[PDB]
This record gives sequence, structure tokens and C-alpha cells, in this order.
Amino acid sequence: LVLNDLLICCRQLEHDRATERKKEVEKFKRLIRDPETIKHLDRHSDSKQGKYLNWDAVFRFLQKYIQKETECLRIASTQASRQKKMQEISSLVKYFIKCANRRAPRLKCQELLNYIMDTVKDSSNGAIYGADCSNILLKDILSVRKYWCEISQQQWLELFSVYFRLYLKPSQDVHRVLVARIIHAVTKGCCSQTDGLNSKFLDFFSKAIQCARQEKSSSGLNHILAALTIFLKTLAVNFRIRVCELGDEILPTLLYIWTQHRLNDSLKEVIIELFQLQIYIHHPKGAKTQEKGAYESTKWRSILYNLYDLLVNEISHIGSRGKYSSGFRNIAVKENLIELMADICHQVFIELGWEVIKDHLQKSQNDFDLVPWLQIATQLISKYPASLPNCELSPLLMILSQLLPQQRHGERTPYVLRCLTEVALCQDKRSNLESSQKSDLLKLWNKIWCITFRGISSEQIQAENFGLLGAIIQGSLVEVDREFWKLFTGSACRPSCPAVCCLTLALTTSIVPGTFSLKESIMKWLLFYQEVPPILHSNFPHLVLEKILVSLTMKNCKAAMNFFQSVPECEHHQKDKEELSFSEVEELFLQTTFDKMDFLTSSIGFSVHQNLKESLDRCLLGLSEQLLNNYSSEITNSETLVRCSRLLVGVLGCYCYMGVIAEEEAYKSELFQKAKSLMQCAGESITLFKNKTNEEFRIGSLRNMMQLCTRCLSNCTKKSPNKIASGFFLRLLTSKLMNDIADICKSLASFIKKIGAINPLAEEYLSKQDLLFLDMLKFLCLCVTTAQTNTVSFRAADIRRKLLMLIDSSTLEPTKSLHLHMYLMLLKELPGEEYPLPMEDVLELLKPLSNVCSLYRRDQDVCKTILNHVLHVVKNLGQSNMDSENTRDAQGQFLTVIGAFWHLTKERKYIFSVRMALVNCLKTLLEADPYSKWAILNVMGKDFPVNEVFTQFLADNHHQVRMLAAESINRLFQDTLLKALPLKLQQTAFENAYLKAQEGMREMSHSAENPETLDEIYNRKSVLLTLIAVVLSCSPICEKQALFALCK
Ligand SMILES: [Zn+2]
Repeated sequence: LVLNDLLICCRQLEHDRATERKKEVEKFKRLIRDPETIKHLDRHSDSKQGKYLNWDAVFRFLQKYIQKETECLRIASTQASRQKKMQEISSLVKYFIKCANRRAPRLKCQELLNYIMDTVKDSSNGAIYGADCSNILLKDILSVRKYWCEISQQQWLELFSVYFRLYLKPSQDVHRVLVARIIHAVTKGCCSQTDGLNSKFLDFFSKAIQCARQEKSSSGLNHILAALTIFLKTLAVNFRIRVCELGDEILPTLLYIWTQHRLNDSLKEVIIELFQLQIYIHHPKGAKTQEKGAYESTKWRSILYNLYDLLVNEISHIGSRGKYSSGFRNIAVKENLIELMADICHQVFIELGWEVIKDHLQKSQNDFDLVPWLQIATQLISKYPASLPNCELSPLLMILSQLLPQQRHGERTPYVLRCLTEVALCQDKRSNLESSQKSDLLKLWNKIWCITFRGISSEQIQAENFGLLGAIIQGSLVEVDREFWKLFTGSACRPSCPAVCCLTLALTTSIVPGTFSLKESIMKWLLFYQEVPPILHSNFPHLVLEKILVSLTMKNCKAAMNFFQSVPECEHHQKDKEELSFSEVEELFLQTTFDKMDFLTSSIGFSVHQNLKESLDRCLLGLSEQLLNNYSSEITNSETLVRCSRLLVGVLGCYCYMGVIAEEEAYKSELFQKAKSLMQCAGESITLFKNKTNEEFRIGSLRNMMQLCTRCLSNCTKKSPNKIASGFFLRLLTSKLMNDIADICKSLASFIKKIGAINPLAEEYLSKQDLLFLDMLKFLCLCVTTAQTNTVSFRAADIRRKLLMLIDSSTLEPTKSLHLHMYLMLLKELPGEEYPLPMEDVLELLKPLSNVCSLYRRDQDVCKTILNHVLHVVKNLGQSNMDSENTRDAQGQFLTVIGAFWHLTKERKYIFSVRMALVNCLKTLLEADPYSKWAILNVMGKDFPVNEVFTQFLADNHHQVRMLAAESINRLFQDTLLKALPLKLQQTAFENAYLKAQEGMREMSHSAENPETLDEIYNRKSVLLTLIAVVLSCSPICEKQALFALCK
């Protein structure tokens, strides 16, 4: 009904009658605002049934209208009227697209992109109209994630070309900076969602930089250089020599624009980022010669020297310092400048050695001229220990010594202390000094210790001088004295993390002397029974105070502390750091030049002084009662109670680890009872929040508690005291608290509330409730995983069922960011190999995987994260086929998903990051079963074993995927005690891999712009050689075969 009215109104809009045109525009806008027409149009457009009346059809009619007025009016005041009418047309277009995109994207991106390109390309029709269309493109197309992901690579390239060509043509400043922003967004989109730009586009950037030299102003240079950094980061992986050449031919211009012209802070930061990127590319991980993996040229050396001079001059200035937050005379230089300066100093160090640094340290009058050189020396010594010569060790300290005393703490004191710490660590690392040098260093270090010991009670440089004392003790550069222990005893200084670290180092190195009394004096200083103890105020490192307390109450503290320190680490756990950086690309650069070959490479008799043990127990109790009696529902922080329970549990765990007391005895001890009472008094807060959850002030405390509890537990399988403490703490919990946590998780899960495009998993869409729910879910997953090896009060099966009830087809909404986050966390954490889940739970976990893969298709980042989080289920699958039907069903589901991804990667559908995530998933599948008994991908009715599929990636276009497949080709020659696969399989796999590498080389080799594919030749040869080396090193069957292949 209404659609007929809209059609009539638009057909009348097509007519060339001005008064009527205006009346029909008013009627059309009113009908746009009509909810009935809105719902009819959106339903018919989502139907895609060709009803001739959708948002696209009315958009086409509006375009015809606009073309009608443009053609009619093509034939001062007239210009003003024209620009005003164009502004009105732009406003109408913005209003139309706003209404058509109010709820969901109902406008196809191709039509809008073509309209924008058509308007922008023509230099006529006023620059204001083009600026408005650029604004609508930047704020209504690139901002929508669906439009961000569904734009084809050809459209990306066309947008980049058109807008960069417009940028090169001179225009106004505001339009120029808008075009620069659009160019930056387009470069980010093209480099993140599709294949990267062609290297020839690099020419464009160079031209812009040249203009920067000619015209004094810098209009949008920051955005252009940010786009250049993105382009170089995505292009240097497999175009290293080309990037080196372009850096060589653009960097002098950047140095000139830095020096001759005075610029802003943002441009300085982006230029420093470019310089650091070029340093990383030329000298990956500080390689200072060609034989050790560096690309070197005379021009690059001259650039290095000139840029060192420029950085020295910049350091000499005043604006290159920290922000004057409420004044305070911020004296330190920014971290990026110091890091760049240290890297260049490492790459440069005939008269420009350490003598320059020593002279600057000696002849600097004010602290303003002294602190930057202390920072430079500190960074250079810390990052590159070999930089400082042994013969220069003795002199430098002398200068540093004269920089230490001022009769009071000064502005340069923390920096002098840090430099002394770094020098001490380097000297401990050296271990090749001469006797005279050792004696002179011993005398200097004794003098430095004497100077530093005075003023230890400053309380403003506590961390720095405690670190210095700890480093000196660790290096054994001086023997400790009675006053050093008196520093800990007598409550002279408040306990803190640096203090306990120094105490740990002292206990490890030296033996505690008498004056028994000293030991329990230290213990009472720690516990400090007194309005809260200092330990409970701050989060100490896990199992440090407990280790010190246990080691103190032993026959020999040194041996006990050494036993605690000498504990093996967990190989598959380690720690999480540097999630994203360029360092993996530097690793790749070292790998290609074959300068980093990674694929080839309990005690008894402990006894306890009893009286010390009851003293420790009575102190721990006294603190426990002190917290328990002086406890209220709001007066005391509950994380304090959790910390006290963790301390008691850790003390018990260390005691059990050394075997002085039995594990059964620990449960019967009153320490466990007090820990249980403290945990219950902490859990009443969770219960109270479960009662009412609309508050927000409790969320921070609850999040702190959940993070602390998560840190308390562990999933490790070694014999460390970590395991014993985690088991004790997990037995400490009760069923009521677990049920309340699960109920809160369920309540928060079903909660409703209401540079171009941000990721769905950006941690910005998440609210405080979402973060609390994520922390609680992580804690619950750790509990249910670890409880499988303990007899615990709460039932792990019920909690696991409650967790799996969250991912249900009747409730799960994969569109919402919180639901995707929780499903990814469930995939990441729930499956286990030590105690596998029953296959029914695996089926329940894998049921919604296909749906979330389908909804988030065409999104590269989400697919990459999904693969990364689903590769953890393979270790659970294929485990003895306990339930046959369920096992085959789960394997079929997982293999269908993996086959869908592989089939899509056969086409030009997924970018290199998704492909290498898939390569990692295939590696996990190969490790699950070396024999393709069940891991077979079914595509288009044809079956492919994963063995033959894995070698297909050795001929991939992107170098990262090729090297990832090559360095892990040993999974086809080993069981992974590593058992060797049968001879036939090994020979067939080696032959297939060799043929794949040779086929890639031959396909690349034939002509195809060899100045640009010199890098391709180098990369393919490196891939082949790495494959041969890995095969030769791993499999002993094919040593002769690999050697003859190498000779051939
Ligand atoms: Zn472990």
C-alpha cells in the first residue's frame, strides 16, 4: 500500500518541475520518516525477491533526481546559490543513508562507492560537494564493519588511486587533511582486509615526501607517514630489499624536513617510528654485519651517521623531554628517542665509541645535560651487553661513582642507580675478566655499596637502590654485612616488592648470621602483627613471601632457597608477552639468511627448626584472627582476605613440597581452617552481589578478587609448589560460592543494555559487567579443569554443565560481542588433554562453531582468532575413541569446519594471517595423529589426507606461510621420545615437499620483473634450503636423500 505511494512520489520526483520537485522532496522525506514505509522497505529489501521497491531502487531514483538538477543547472551570487544547493543535496543524501542505515546495513556498498567515486572524480560541481561526499564516505562507509569487510580489493585500489591523485593536486588545507585521513584509512583497510598494495604504489608515497621538501607546511604529513609505516610493515616481509632501497632514498628527505623546518610532536613521533622501522629492517635484532644478517650499504651508513648527529642535537634541546605534569621539572627524555638512540649507538660504535658517552657524563654541568646520557648508557648496556668493552668496565664506574653522592637524594639519583644496576648485571654476565680488572672492580663496587647504603631510608628511591643492592648481591660483587640484615629487621623500612626481591637474592647468595633471633625478627618484620599489614595492601609476586618464610624456618636457609629457585619451568605454558610487534618479522629475516637455526639445537634431608615453625604458625594465625575479628561487610576489602588465604595456602604448599609435613596433615591443620573461614568471608561478598547486580562500585573489587583467584590456581602438571598451592586453594573453595559465581555468570550473560572500523573483539564494546563476567568465566573454567585431579567439596560436573548451558542454540547470540568473547574463551580453556572431556561435552562445545564461522565470514581478524581458539580442541579429539559414535560425530564437525576454511583458502578469499592460522591448525592435527586414520578433509565429495594438504602451503605466495610450513615440516617425519614414521611415508613426504618447493621456485622464476622478484628468488631459495635442513636434521632415514638433493 505505502510502497505504491513511495513509487508515485519518486516517479513524480523524476519530473522536471521545480515547485513540484520541492513538494515531492518534502513528501519523500516525510515517507522516509514513516515507520510503516520503513518496515515495508527493509523487509522487502532483506527478502531480495525482486519486488522492484527496495532501498537500492529508491536510492537509484534519488540519484536520477540529483543528476536531473545537475544537468538542468549546468547551463558570485550564482556560484553561492550553486554551492548552497550542493550543500543541501549532500545533506539530503546523508539523511537518506542515515535512515537507510539506522538499524542495519540495507544499502549495498557498491552503489554508494560508485556514487562517491563519480562525485569525487569530477573537479567541477564545487569542492564543497566533494568534501561532503568524502566526509560521508569516511563516517558512514568505512565506519561500518560489514562495509569494511565486504569491499573488494579492486575497489580498495581504485579508492586509493583516486584519493591519492586528488591529494597530489594542490587544494585547500582542510580538504587536504581530510584526504590524508581517508588515505590512511584506505591503506589500513587494504593492508588488513585484503592483499596488500602493489609495491609500485610506493612511488606515490615517495612523491608526496618530495613535496614535503618543497612546500614549507606539513598538511596531513602525519597521516601520510602513518600510512607509509603501515604499508612498509605489511610489505617488508617479502620485499625486504625493496623496502631497504626506498628507505635509503627517502630517509635523507625526512632528516632534512626534521632539521630545516620546525614541526609538531605527532610528526616527530611518526618520523621516529619510521626510523625505528628502518633500523629494524636493516639490522634485525641488532645485527651489525652482513654475515650476521644485516643489509648494509654506504648510503645507509651515511644516513646512520647523519641521524645520530640529528638525534644528539635533538637530545640537546628542551622540548624533547617528559611532560611537565604539574611542573616537577620532568628531566627524562621520552622512551622512543632513547631506544632509537641506543640502537643507533650500537650500530655505530673510528673515534665515536664509548669515549663520547664518558665525556658527556663527565663534562655535563646540570642534570638536564646529564640524565639523557645516563638513559642512553642504561639502555645500551641493558639491550646489548656486549657493547661495553671489558677494558671500559673499570673506568665507567668511576664516573658513575662521582655521580652517586649529593648528601641527599637528587633528580639524577634514580638514573645513576639504574645505570649502576645495568653495569653490575653486565659485569656478572661477562665472566671473562682479568685478575687486576676483577680487583679494581671489586674495590669500586665496595665503594659504591658504601655510598648507596647511606640514604637507604629515602623512601623516594627505594625501588632503585633496592634493585642496585639486589643486583650487586646477585653478582656476588661484595659480601653482606650485619647492617644489611639490620636493614630488614627492626621495622627500619616498610616491606615492599623490591625489598622482598632483595631479601630473596640475599638468602639465595649469602648465609644468615646469628644476631636464631635474626630469623624470627625478619619474620615478624614481614608479618608485622599490628590498619592493614603491608603485604595485604599490594599484590606480591606469586609464592615469594611464602618461599622466604618457609626457607627461614629451616636448618640451612641458603640450601632451601636454592632448592626453591632451582625448579624446572613449564615448556607449554611459559608466559604471554609481545602479542603484536615487528619482532616476529625480525625473526623471519634472521631465519631467511640462515643466521638463526631454531629447529636444530629432587632432594631430601631438609629439616625444620621446630620453634621457628610454631613461631611462624602463631604469627600467621594472629594475622588471620586480626583480619577475621576486625571484619565487616564493607569496612575491610575482601581481596585482603583472599590474599591472606593465598598466603596461608602457599606456606602450607611449600611446607608440603619440601616434605617436612605430610599433605594429609596440612588439611587437618588450623591454618587450613582459618583459610576456609577467610574464603567464606570473602564469598559472602559474591553472594551479596548475586542478590543485587545493578550496582557498579562492587564491580572493581569483584574483578580484583576474580583476577587474584585466577592467579592463585594453575593447570600445570609438574611437581612445583605451584601445583600443591593451587590444589590446596581449590580444595579451599565451597559449593555455595561456586554455585553463586555460576548464577552471576548466567545473569550477566543474558543481560541487555542499549582506524575506520573497530574490531568486534576490541575490548571497547565491553562494559564493566562484561569484564567481570569474563573474569568469572575464566576462574570457573580453571576450577573445572583443575578439579579433575582432586577430591573437592564442590562437584565439577555440575559446574561444567552450567558452563556449557551458556552456549545453547536457544540462548547464544553470536552477533553480540560478549557472546563471541565467552564462546572463544570456552573453546580456549575448557578442553584438556590430561583429563579429556567426555565426547558429549565436546559435541556440545563444537555445535555452534559452524554458525559463528558463518556469521563472521569475510572478516579476516575474527576468522584468525576463531582458528587460533579452535586449534585447542584437537588435543581433546582423537583420544582412544571411548564413545565411537560421538567421537566420529565430533571429528566430522571439526573436519567439516576445517575443510570449509581450506576450500575458501584455495580461492583468493583469506589473507596470509588466516592462512597461517590454518597452517597452525593443520600442524596441531598432524601432531594429533601422524597417520591420517581420521584427520581427512572432505571437500566437494573428495577426501584429502592432511599430510598432502600440509605440504601444499610450501608454495604459498606469502613468505611467512612458506617459512611456517617449512620450519614445521618435521611433523611428517616424526611421531612427536620421538618415534620415527614408517620408511614409505617418510620418503613419500620428502619427495612431495621437494617437488612442491621446486615447483614454486620454477613457477616464480620465469621472467616476471626480476628487479622486483630478486627478493622472490632469495625467499624461495631460502624456503627450499630450510626445508632440506629441517628434513636432514629431524629424520635420520632421509639424511643421504636430503644430502643428494642438496648437491643436485
Ligand atoms: Zn605446567
